[PDB]
Amino acid sequence: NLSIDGQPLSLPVFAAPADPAALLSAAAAASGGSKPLPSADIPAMRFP
Amino acid sequence: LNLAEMEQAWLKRDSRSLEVTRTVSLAAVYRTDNVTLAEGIADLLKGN
Repeated sequence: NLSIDGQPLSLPVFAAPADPAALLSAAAAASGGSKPLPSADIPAMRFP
Repeated sequence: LNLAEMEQAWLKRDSRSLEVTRTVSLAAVYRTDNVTLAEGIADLLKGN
């Protein structure tokens, strides 16, 4: 479908480029258990 | 941290304690030597 000079009479194939992706990384909550209390014992000193 | 480790070791090892007096009449342990103080002291008379 060219002209007498070989130039195309049709409109070229345009192609919408891709939108650059939005970067996304992993975000996680820190997890951890408490610590159990040590064994108890009556000391040498009174309470105060 | 080391001082607190040592203090808590002390607080666990600390408690009451049995405490006794011993009246040692040395004349007795001298009688065990049969050279008892009463006459072992007076006879000692010399500038040795």
